[PDB]
Amino acid sequence: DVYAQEKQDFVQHFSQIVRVLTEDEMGHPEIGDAIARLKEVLEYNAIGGKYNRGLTVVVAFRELVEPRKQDADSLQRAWTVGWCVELLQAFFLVADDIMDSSLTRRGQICWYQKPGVGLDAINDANLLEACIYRLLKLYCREQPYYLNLIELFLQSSYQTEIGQTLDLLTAPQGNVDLVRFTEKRYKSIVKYKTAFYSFYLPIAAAMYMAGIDGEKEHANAKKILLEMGEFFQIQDDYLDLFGDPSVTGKIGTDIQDNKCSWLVVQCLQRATPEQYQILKENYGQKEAEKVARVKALYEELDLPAVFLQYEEDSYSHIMALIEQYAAPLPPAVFLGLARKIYK
Amino acid sequence: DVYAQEKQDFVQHFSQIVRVLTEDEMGHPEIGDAIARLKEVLEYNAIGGKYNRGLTVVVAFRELVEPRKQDADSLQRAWTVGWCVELLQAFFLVADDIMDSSLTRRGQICWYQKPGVGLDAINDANLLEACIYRLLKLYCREQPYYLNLIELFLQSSYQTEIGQTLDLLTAPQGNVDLVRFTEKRYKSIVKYKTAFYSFYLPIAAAMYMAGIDGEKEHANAKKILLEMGEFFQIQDDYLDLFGDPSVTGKIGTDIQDNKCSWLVVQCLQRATPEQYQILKENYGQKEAEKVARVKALYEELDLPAVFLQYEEDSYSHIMALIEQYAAPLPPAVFLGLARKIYK
Ligand SMILES: O=P(O)(O)C(O)(Cn1ccnc1)P(=O)(O)O
Ligand SMILES: O=P(O)(O)C(O)(Cn1ccnc1)P(=O)(O)O
Ligand SMILES: [Zn+2]
Ligand SMILES: [Zn+2]
Ligand SMILES: [Zn+2]
Ligand SMILES: [Zn+2]
Ligand SMILES: [Zn+2]
Ligand SMILES: [Zn+2]
Repeated sequence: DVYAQEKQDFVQHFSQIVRVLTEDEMGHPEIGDAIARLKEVLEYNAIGGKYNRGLTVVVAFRELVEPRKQDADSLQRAWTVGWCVELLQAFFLVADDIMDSSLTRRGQICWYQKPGVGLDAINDANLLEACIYRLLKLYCREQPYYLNLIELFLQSSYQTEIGQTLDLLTAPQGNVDLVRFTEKRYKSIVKYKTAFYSFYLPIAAAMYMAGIDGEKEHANAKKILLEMGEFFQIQDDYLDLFGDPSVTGKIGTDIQDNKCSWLVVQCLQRATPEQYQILKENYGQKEAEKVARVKALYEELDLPAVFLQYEEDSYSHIMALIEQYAAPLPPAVFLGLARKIYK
Repeated sequence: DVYAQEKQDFVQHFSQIVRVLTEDEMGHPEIGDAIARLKEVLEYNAIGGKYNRGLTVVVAFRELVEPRKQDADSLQRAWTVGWCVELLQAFFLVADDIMDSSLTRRGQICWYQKPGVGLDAINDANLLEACIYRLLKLYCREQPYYLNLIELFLQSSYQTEIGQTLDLLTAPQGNVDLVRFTEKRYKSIVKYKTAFYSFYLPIAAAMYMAGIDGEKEHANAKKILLEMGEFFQIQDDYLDLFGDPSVTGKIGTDIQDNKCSWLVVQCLQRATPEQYQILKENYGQKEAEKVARVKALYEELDLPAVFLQYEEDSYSHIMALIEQYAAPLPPAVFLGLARKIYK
């Protein structure tokens, strides 16, 4: 709702983002071809998603900053920082798709799978990251929260990369051991690989723009946001297998990639010794028939019902956390976010 | 000389860099496996080179900062920033080796070619980059030049990535057109992909630590340093084919990769129509025999003599630039650097 009434404004300002990231180098004709490539990278990879993470920055900003302080300049900066969060995302996702050997994202073929792109997409990804800091300097350098934002974005990237490292270490290709796939290990992975950048980052950014820089306030917001992020990633794992491809926009690879998925973790907690063997002999392999066998095992253990039940309980737990930790922040800030990810 | 008498101190402090990048997360046991991987990545990729770029930060710092200001804390920060420059390098080189499909670097197999690593090396690279900003905050946050350094390192990364984009765009695999390989195009590529981070970055960092933040001083230093960087990359292209592998530490790939090399550019300027055809039909292809044919064409046009002559003239041109632009900085600063890269 508040998102949907912020969305189209947010999307419309992507053109100025691309304009300014392209004309920032007008005085340097010799890099024209690189700048054109950057434009193409932006348009293929930063556009086409739902922009929920970036919109969260905008929504939270309007709810945290007093209206008489929300001038045209301040709003412009708010949706610039929103787009920076979308760029960070794009940076990680382009690399993630290479490393997960994925095929599609946002209903199109992954950038690196495009003929002519391939592993050059690695440098494309790094450029998207650099754009974040080009925008922060262009729009926010003179602001009191400038350094806070730079550090928030750098820290969030480090955390996410630690998370990705845990994700990849725990999922060695060609090497199946289910013993690694524990609940404790799972929660650590998704905290770092998803929860920080998808949920803490956007709200924290808006907070700093609102002059809310207190360690206590950020720790309290973080209590709620990291838990939401844990649920969001469990939902991402569920949908990787049971989601509707025309809705998700991407083909799942967790089983083939031998991932420490929430699904496989719950399977391990429930499987008989016989079922364990079936999982062991079919998981982490590229063969369609072996993947289908894993999915059948999941459905036979009613993991879809287990997920639906977990989602209800997670929702309740998170609402409890909001009651406890939202103050002094407007509860609407966390509620709007909760509404976006729960049904 | 001044490098060699700074070197072993510099190298010895890598252990503290690795210590502090590993114990910075003592309070977070759950990421132990990621931190161990980071250590392994650091030790395989930041160690084993000559450290000239990092040593330049240290050397320049000692020459720019008054001795009575060079306390134990300030020196420690100087070789921390030196190591940050080495980490930036490692970040770019790990990715560069994937994208150039290289085999060896620093006398060992490329990180990504190691069994068990592969394209996970992409995330490894990003972690090395993040380490830069972790160190800057840990050691320099309270310093007046803190933000100047953060921005210098981010800007240098952006420039280098623009350069890499130009390098890759100009070298489409399977698509040979020699018409793209001009002198004008070449100079632009190496300015951005090498000159900024290898020569401006280190000196600029030391300058900012010395409180030298003037736009005029940096532009003058940059006049000298970008020209040195252009020569250094031409030398890198020369050695890719005519260098001694046990000295260079890496196998060349420029011809196979269809690169806009200084060699191919000079060849194009000199080749008869018949030789042009020979180049056209053998360049940018993986076949050893076709590569050998290109090398023979280069030697037949005495490109090695052309390089040796160019190196002498470049040296003289750069010394002229130092006479003109070094002041108010100690000329030794640029001379020591020139001495390292010329013979
Ligand atoms: O399941 P992943 O963690 O790989 C994913 O959720 C991406 N991601 C990467 C880091 N955090 C999330 P995606 O399913 O979009 O490919
Ligand atoms: O020749 P490249 O530019 O690929 C190289 O010099 C690396 N590099 C990358 C950007 N600047 C320099 P290397 O020969 O070390 O592989
Ligand atoms: Zn993925
Ligand atoms: Zn992934
Ligand atoms: Zn997923
Ligand atoms: Zn290379
Ligand atoms: Zn290269
Ligand atoms: Zn080279």
